[PDB]
Amino acid sequence: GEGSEALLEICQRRHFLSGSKQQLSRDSLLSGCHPGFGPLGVELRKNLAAEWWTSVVVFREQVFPVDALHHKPGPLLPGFRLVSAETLREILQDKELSKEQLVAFLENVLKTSGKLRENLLHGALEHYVNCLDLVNKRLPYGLAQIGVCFHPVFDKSIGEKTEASLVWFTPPRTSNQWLDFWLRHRLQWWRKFAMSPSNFSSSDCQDEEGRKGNKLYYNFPWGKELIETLWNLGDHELLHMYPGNVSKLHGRDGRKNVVPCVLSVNGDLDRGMLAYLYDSFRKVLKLHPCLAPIKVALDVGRGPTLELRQVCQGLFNELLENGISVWPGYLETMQSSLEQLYSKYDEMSILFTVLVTETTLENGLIHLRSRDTTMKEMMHISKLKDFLIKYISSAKNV
Amino acid sequence: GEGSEALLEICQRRHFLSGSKQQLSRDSLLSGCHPGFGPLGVELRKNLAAEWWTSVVVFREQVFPVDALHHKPGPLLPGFRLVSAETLREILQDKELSKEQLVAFLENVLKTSGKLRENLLHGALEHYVNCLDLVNKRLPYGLAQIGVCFHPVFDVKSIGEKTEASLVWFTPPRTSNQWLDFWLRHRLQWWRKFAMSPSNFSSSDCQDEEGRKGNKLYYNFPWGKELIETLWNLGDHELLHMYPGNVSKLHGRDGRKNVVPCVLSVNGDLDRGMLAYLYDSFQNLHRKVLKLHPCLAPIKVALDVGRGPTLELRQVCQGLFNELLENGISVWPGYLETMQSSLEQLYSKYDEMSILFTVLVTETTLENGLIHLRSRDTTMKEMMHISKLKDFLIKYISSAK
Amino acid sequence: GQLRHNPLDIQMLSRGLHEQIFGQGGEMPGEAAVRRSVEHLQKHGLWGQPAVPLPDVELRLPPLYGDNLDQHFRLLAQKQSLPYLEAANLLLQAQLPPKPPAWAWAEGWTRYGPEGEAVPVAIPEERALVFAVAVCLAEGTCPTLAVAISPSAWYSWCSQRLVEERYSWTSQLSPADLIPLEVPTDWQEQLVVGHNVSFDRAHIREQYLIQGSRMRFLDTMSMHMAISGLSSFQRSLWIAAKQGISSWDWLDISSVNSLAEVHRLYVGGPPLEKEPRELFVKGTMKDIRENFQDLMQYCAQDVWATHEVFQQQLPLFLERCPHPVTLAGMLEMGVSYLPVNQNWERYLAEAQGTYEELQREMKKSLMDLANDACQLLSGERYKEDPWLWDLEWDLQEFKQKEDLGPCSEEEEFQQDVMARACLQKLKGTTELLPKRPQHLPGHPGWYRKLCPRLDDPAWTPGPSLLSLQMRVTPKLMALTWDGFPLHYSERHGWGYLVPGRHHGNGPYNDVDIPGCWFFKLPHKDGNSCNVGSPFAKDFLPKMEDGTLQAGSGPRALEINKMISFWRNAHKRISSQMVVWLPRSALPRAVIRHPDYDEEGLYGAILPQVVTAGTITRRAVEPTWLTASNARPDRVGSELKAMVQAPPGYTLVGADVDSQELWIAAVLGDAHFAGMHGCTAFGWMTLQGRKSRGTDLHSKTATTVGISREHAKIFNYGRIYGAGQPFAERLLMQFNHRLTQQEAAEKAQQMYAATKGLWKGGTESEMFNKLESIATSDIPRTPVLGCCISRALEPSAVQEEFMTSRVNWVVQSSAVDYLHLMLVAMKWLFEEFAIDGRFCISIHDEVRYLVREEDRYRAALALQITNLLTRCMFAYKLGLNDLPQSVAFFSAVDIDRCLRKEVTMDCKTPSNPTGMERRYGIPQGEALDIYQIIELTKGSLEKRS
DNA sequence: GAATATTGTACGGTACCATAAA
DNA sequence: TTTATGGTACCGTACAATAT
Ligand SMILES: Cc1cn([C@H]2CC[C@@H](COP(=O)(O)OP(=O)(O)OP(=O)(O)O)O2)c(=O)[nH]c1=O
Ligand SMILES: [Mg+2]
Repeated sequence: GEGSEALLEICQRRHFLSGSKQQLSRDSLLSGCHPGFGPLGVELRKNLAAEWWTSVVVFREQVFPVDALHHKPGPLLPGFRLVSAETLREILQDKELSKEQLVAFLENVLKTSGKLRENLLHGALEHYVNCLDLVNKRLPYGLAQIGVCFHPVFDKSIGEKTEASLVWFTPPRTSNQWLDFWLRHRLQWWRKFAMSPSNFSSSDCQDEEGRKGNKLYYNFPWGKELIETLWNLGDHELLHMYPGNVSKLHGRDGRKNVVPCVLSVNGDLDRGMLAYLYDSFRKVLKLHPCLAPIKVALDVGRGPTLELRQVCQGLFNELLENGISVWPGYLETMQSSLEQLYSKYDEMSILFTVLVTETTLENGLIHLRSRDTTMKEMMHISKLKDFLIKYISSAKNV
Repeated sequence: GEGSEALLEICQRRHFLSGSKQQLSRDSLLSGCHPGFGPLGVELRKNLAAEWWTSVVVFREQVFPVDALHHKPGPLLPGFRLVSAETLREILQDKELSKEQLVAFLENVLKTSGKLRENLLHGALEHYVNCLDLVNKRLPYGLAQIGVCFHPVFDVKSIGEKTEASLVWFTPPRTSNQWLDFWLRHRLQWWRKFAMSPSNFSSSDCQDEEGRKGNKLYYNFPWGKELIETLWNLGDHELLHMYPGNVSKLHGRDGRKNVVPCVLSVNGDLDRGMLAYLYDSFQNLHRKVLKLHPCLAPIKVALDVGRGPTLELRQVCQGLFNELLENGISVWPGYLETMQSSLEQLYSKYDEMSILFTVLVTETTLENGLIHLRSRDTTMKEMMHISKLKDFLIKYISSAK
Repeated sequence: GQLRHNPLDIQMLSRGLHEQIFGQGGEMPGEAAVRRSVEHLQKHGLWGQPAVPLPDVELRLPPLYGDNLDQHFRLLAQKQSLPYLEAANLLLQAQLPPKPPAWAWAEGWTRYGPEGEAVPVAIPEERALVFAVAVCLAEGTCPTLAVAISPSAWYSWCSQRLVEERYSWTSQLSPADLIPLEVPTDWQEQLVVGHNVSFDRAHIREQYLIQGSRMRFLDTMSMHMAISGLSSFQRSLWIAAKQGISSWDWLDISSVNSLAEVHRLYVGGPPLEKEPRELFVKGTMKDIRENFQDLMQYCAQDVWATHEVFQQQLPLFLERCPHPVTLAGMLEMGVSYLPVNQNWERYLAEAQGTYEELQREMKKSLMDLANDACQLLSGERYKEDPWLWDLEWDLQEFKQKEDLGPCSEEEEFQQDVMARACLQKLKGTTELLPKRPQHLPGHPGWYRKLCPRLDDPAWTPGPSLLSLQMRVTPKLMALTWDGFPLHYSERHGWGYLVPGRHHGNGPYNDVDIPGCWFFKLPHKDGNSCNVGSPFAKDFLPKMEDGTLQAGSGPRALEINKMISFWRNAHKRISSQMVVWLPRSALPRAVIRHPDYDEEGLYGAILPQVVTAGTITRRAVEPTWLTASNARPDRVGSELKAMVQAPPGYTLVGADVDSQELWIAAVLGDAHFAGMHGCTAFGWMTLQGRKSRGTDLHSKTATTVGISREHAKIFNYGRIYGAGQPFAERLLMQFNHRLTQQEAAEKAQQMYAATKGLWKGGTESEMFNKLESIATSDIPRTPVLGCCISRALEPSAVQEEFMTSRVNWVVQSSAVDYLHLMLVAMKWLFEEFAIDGRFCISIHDEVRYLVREEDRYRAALALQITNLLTRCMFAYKLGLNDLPQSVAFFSAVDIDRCLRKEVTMDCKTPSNPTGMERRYGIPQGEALDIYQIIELTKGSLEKRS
């Protein structure tokens, strides 16, 4: 479930998800076959990606972004195939279609086939030499990327997921230490924004070859679904991708040259967004201030329409210039009771609701309501921007 | 072509582009077949996308983001196609391969495939009803999205993907031309804002096959003009086709009347825009400096060290680095470089990397607190106290914006 | 038939029109006069030329009062101006109670009794008042204080924004925010007097309605300019003399327009106080709150001074201007009304937005040159630069008073804290250096001045203070004139240096530049003037031919021209007082009209017009009378196109065709032989046609080879006195295809025929008549008989300032023409019940706001008004007939906007698409007399 | 001997105020 | 305590740009 059904209904109604209830099942959401995300979901994903980038890329002096193509054009691939429809139409233009010509066309289509990427590891490993030259051969260093990966789905359907990947190049001796450090850092990052950090857990696992690895789960109401995995892949993939001389693969740590180990950290941002939505859920979605899509809601009371609209427009422009998301609720021609507006904004994870009346024109006091406390508080309109920005900054710091 | 070759060499060397010179031709860059972008190119693209989002989505009260899938599942389609190799192998298992069977298989393959998106218009139009309900049926309103689109490339065959920023505007029929002109002016102003030579950005008028009005925005590259943004007045044909049957759900309320809105499509290419800005930055005062706009420069501040106590200099540099990071300023960690180079070489390297300011910390900073500040545009040193450097940098960026 | 001709084969009016206007019978011209006219025309070889007879116009004019045109106009003017003259007499001859001991502090009007008691009142109930308002410029355009005078008692009004305090007030003006100085419907109509009375009028609640005025304003500035006015040169000399070529006797009978100076000149006594605080100009609302009594006392003092000046000036103005038509026209010229809509707000934003975008583009080009120029400091390389070797390159010193391993959770925290603490230690060393920070030490001195201060709230990174007018801009761009670098001299302006120490404006040896001579850039005003900036409109042709070269040359000059007008006018265009009428105040007709927009904004602008702000008694308005109509390359040039009539209304108006030319021609004809076309100039002027395209302006333009406006400038300069070098300079400026020799020859050929040795010349009679009128003891207008200002009479000025006095006759005749037009149009509107209103008058251009139904009737009334004015001029000069070619308007414009032509779409950089595309404004119509007669059947009645 | 009127902007000089120097 | 010195507000002058 009842809670899951209510949460999905609220998300669809409040423009978090999209589509009808038929395609909004748990399996469709988890497999990446959902029709899409609403604007609030897009904003939440952008906030989560910004937080991940700040906590992984910005604050690290040896982590750099990497750009990887969605398709990998490669012939003679060992072991879905992208085929241009223009070539098919051109072939269908010729009505002969002999046996030999069609067999040759099928062979050419097969081995020239551009695979859709299933992970960002290959593209990051493709930039090993150039990015190593960027850091002037000073191990350790890493490459981070946020993008969309394609996964086949059985039942045929296509499932795409947004993943944030960090590929860490480390000397062999400190590989386990760096793996533990990254595990702790990622677990702390996931627990930071959660109201119930205990639902985020970690586990130890080993691959088929025996390589050490770790997995991070989230405790959904129906069970635990993996959200991030770490692997100690060694140097097998790097050596395979660069056959021949190993001098170019040498990394300098201290005063010695060695082929670095490969550490892969892959996390799913869509499932993380879903987990945070479940954590947030009186029907109020108590999202973290650093992740809430819309923070401030502006409304009007009763009185001179023109002056109230002008004051609301000025405050809206000031808040936009100060980098605060505001819901333009003062343009609503229809009038609704304050209880309904408060319920709607609580369902939309609105941090504060601000209404402007004739008293604001008289002295300059506006009614401020907090989502967590549900208590009104008169405040002067001059320092509202400072209060909001310091609220967000202090919430981020703690 | 010497200037183009020098610019491409600088971009590849300074980690703007990637790959060898063989795949760094103009055709490969324009067609989307380039191997990729360096970290500086990624940062520049992120800055450009942030500027576009702020100037298009943030400041507008009736524009909302939209999420569109890269692949469109096809339950039959008129006319790249994703074909499973397992089915092809199963078909090749049977060596008969008669004419009728192969024709039927080709028809089935054409009917059932997940097409890669070539534009964001279809996905935005797919969210018409829900987003119209979001604005409570108050025309006009629009949907904006930044994403990657796939384009076939001819020359056996290659795949070209481009990053495009698209705005789909729903307007009443009477004000369609007025909104088109307003959006044309706004986009042209936005493109000219960050350019050192705004005259290279131009606009033109065009009409479609059916006669629908439209506009195109070009950039004057050294070899000619390449389109970077197009606007179209598509009417309501696509919207009616996508939603056959009753038109009550398609009615939009403007003033006190209900009408089916017109569709305005604004599509711009962020990759070609980044390339155009890079060309704009690179123009007896010979000097190789990429004068990028402060709001688009990938890295803004460079930190270096002089001679003296290594530990204290490193600690001060680390503190300043942490403060600048907390204040949202990109800094190049140049003080971790074990090798020592002359200040001229570092200045040339930072100028080639579009570094706004270079800061070096010496023993004089430990004594009193004065750091050497050099400006990219002026190339003049200026002593400044380390306490107000953050305020100076943030006010510089804000006032430039 | 209806056709008639004069003894000089010039077509006259129709039989019916002449019979109704000039009556029947008269003194026939003498045969000797006809022979003299024929001989004069034959001497110049301009006789016997056939003329196509213009079609006759037959219409029944409305009944004419009196027995003559003079009697008719005098009766109309007396009927119009009787009640206002009565109110003026009541105000002049009345008692005046002393000022109340203490001013009341309450919202609204209050009446001060004889004992000083204050009683609240809704509105004043007095016919005549002297008014003065107070405006706080730091709060907006809303009025603050106002005190009124009256024979009965004083009156005071306090703004609601001054008594009650609120956080935010309405930024959009409303009728409820102004002063209620009208009585809603024994006596009728009101008179309000004041110094610069338009400013007080603009703050009146009932003056922004579209219905009507029913109130006339009399300005003491206008009467002062009429009586004892001064010209610009005269005012400058007066100010210089007061602070510290002969005949200075005019100093004691003249003063500047300031109220204190006027009071000293006319009334005298103790000088008026000034309140050096200047709270209203520079102050806050609380300052007015605390200093209320002093401000009220100063306002009362100003009102008292204005009242004394008015009661001292009215008899003098009546004596010097005895014609009631002058007073009626002055009263009717102060009710200007400019309707605007919501498009006015959008125009200001678009014009300002376009200005900012273009200004930023030009600045970026100069910043890059400035930024790159700083690299020449190293190695002393600026010495060898031919453009930057004479700047401030000094610098100011800064004054002063391994392996690896992941980190532990606790160890990582400690490192950040230790690094943070170490950085804060250096922040504590701020107790050094000068307290006021230096402005960019170590940078070159010239670059220092171009950067705004760090503490300046308008700070912009880089040299953001650069402009084309700055003396460093040409040096940065390395501008070269004919391949020579530009150099600036204090004593000679901009020039260029010729290496080798060439024919040109020089050389001047006062500039000691070793190894190079100094020449001077040519200027449009001659070799006696200095070029203040090469970035001028004169040098744009000099860049097309390569004479002037940069190092974005033409772009810099082209973009300067686009924003030249908006740079000098954006402050007063954007600060216009606009009051938006609410739905209730709008007429019922507009609401029901289909074009009415519920979501739109309808308002009006009342121009601040001084009716007589010129020695020639011309109206002056800082913004509208000097506002561009529309141009394809000027930002904001569509200012007049935004005066849009409300739905159900349209603007009907026309422009006088060759006003000065016809006035001078008819003066010469009346002085010569008393017949039309006697003078050669008059004969040429009469036969000029505008629809055909062969008029004096057009003929001069065709002969010289310039545009029609340039022809107007040339003709008006020649008439008012301009030398042959001036003519050749004007020709070269307006035509680049003629050299100096050819231009001089053309100017000499043009000037040989005219003027002459005055007898024997083409235009000798008009010059002689103007000299005779100007040199008379008391010069008066030939038509209305209005005396010249006492500061320009021959007794007080002798044989000085002759050109201004000569021009005064023609310009005051034109002003009298405008007065006659206004009074006749008002009479026609009142007689036949035409729902119209006077919109605005621009010298010879008159516009009216009429409903959608009475447009053609208003056009016919305007044509009849023009005919009557021309006939009255002819009768006053002594000629009892009027030529047909100068009888009616060339065209009458019916349009929803103010524009020179009803066809132009007003394409500007700010408005590229056009008026019709932007605001749905269709093109207008330009009807002629025949079309109006066909449409309205030649009658002004509503039934017909 | 062009004539009325309106306005802005850049540049240099003057004098008061707050500071720092002796 | 007494005495240079830069910053800043104000004003006069020259040149240029609008309308009829
Ligand atoms: C331009 C200019 C004009 N004047 C005065 C003298 C007359 C009035 C009005 O005549 P106008 O300019 O409208 O032109 P106008 O002759 O009336 O042309 P139209 O008949 O209106 O076409 O302007 C002047 O003294 N010096 C000048 O340089
Ligand atoms: Mg005229």
